[PDB]
Amino acid sequence: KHLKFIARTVMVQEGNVESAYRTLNRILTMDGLIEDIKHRRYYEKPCRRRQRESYERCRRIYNMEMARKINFLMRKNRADPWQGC
Amino acid sequence: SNEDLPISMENPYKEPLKKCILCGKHVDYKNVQLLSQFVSPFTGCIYGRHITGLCGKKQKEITKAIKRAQIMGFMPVTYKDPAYLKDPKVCNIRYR
Amino acid sequence: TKFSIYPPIPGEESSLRWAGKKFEEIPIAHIKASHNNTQIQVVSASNEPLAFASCGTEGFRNAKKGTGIAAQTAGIAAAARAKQKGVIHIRVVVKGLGPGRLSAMHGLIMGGLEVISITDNTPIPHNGCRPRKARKL
Amino acid sequence: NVESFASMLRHSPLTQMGPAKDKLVIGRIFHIVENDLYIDFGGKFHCVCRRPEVDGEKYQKGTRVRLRLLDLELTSRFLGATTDTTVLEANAVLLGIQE
Amino acid sequence: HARLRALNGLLYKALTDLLCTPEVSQELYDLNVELSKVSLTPDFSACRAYWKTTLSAEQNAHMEAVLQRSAAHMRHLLMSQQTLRNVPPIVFVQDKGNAALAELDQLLA
Amino acid sequence: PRYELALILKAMQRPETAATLKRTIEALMDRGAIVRDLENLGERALPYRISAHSQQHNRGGYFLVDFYAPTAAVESMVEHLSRDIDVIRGNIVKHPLTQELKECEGIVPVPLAEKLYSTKKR
RNA sequence: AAGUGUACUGAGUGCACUUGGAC
RNA sequence: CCCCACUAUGCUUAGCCCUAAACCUCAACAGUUAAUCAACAAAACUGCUCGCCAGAACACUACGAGCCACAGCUUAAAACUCAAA
Ligand code: FES
Ligand SMILES: [Mg+2]
Repeated sequence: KHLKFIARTVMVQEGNVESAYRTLNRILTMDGLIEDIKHRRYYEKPCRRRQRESYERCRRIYNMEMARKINFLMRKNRADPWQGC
Repeated sequence: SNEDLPISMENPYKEPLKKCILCGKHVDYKNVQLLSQFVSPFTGCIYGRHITGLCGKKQKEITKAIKRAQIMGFMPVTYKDPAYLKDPKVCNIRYR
Repeated sequence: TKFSIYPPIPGEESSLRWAGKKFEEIPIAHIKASHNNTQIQVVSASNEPLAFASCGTEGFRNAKKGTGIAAQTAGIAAAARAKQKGVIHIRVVVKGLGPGRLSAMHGLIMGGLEVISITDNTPIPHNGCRPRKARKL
Repeated sequence: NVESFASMLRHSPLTQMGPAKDKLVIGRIFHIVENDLYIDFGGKFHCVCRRPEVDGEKYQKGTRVRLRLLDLELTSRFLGATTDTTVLEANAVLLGIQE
Repeated sequence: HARLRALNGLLYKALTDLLCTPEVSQELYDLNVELSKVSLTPDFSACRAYWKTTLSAEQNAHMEAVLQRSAAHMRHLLMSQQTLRNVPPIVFVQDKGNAALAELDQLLA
Repeated sequence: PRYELALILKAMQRPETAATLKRTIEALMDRGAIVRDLENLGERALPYRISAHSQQHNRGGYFLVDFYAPTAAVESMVEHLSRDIDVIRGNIVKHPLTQELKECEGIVPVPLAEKLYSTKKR
């Protein structure tokens, strides 16, 4: 019931349809529509969905913390300033 | 006794809390021009707080306003209305 | 003027044209890319069926239908039909995630129709029909 | 008439300086490793800056330099850590050589 | 085994669909990896995804590194999609069989 | 209490729209509402096609009838608006100004996630 | 994958639930 | 086990049945961080109250009883056996 071609439409620039399609697919993935489509191909039972969401949140937070720790401690990799000791 | 004894006082160097861009400003379900700022241009998906940079209260207020406008015919559902594309970009997104 | 990737506003004086035709007037090339088929339909702005094509029409059978070459052949055939009908420019709109999703556009271009706007219309249900349970092998 | 420790702390320049965010200080290079300049600035820890691409040769031991302090001590708590891990070095921006 | 063959076919299709999009990662998507085949170990202990290699050695190395880094995420994505209830660890193996044909045709030309 | 009636009316002529608004206010008064104020947001294209009374429309006139009514009158008003044909879509809400703008000092600090992992010696 | 409840069928399946499993 | 179609059933109303890994497997309330503690798990405890357990299996069983309105649930044993579980 909406207007057509306003949603998920990308104008091809100079005919590089490959680039335009890549941009469109990037948009879909960023908004998670591909996630929804491929997850809704089949029915995930509510228990499984809850477990999956909890696992995803835990993994996201763990990865964020690990990356932050790695970035924080990377500075110490500088060559030894007291070599020979 | 001794005048150099450190005193019990609250932190004066403490800075005020970083008010969210909407804090203290009333969100409304008719301000489509505002709500559009917090939805995906290409799909109309509502941006999460990690993208909108809004506290929980105002994020929930924006969500409710968006849903109300969408159901009452004030806002398009599947896309940010083109009339508001030139509005200031208030969402940390990097499509390009 | 610097380029923009949003579609032109319908009912707006947009200087953009193609052979003098306005964007809304340009025919629309629906592309349905399912898991086991790819179908193309170039239809006038009044949705007059101008050209139709599919892997079944091009003769690719069963599994062979889900191939980039089959999609390219379907696109080429649809392009030839539309050209015979008098079509030059086309607004591509696609749904589904079939393998020939891009090869269909490739074949259409190879058949000689200028794609001016790539659009998606995938039927994503907010919440509706409960999908069938998951396979197991 | 001997100043107490409390008085010394009250009148210490380091106490005079408030929070060490963005403050400007005159630090001193005291150890150089290739492109790494270890600058002490009177704080507990030193900052390991890098030789700026301009006037790099002018940066030599004992050189007095300008620093924008970001944190006297670089510390943070990791996932589940019972205490903050510190890298035993401040965080500062080298603004150039003071003259 | 027919079951193993069917599993290989389904996994090949699923992995191709996964790589069709940036779902796993934008970095992986930009590399445009093409999968030659999928083979499951007889005991179901591993799934080898044979991907076609390019001529550029640095590109091959970078693609291999990214694939190794993203294998676990791809496994999780499959198990979440329920394409297979249980998926063994995924191993990406370089494929170079077509080099013989290419260089033959070059010489024969 | 104080309600707001957001009313999308079928786009049409000035005398027609005036008659429809008069009829709506008459219905409200019969239902006992004390109509406070009438606002017009003009005509505009509906965000999405809306069907009503064996018909569909793409342009509509927006209005906001702010009023006070006994709680019971709301169901009757909804029924009346639904039955009316000149109304593309009518909705009734608690008037936003009734809700108090509770003041937030700002964004409170975010500590480490609340006990997302154990504290045992592990 | 395992199991709880429940029902059909003759160990599986259906619905929900738990991780006392993997990612 | 895979594919196709389809039924109970999932839905509304009006009534029934009362069982789940009905789980944060961590009872309510108050309090403490003082000296750590089988092990793992969700750091360890104090006070106070109620409920519950006294090896395993026999046994979510039999008998009786209640609800039923007759094919089931709740309550729940005994004998025999073993030095384990
Ligand atoms: S931060 Fe105060 S209302 Fe959002
Ligand atoms: Mg039925």
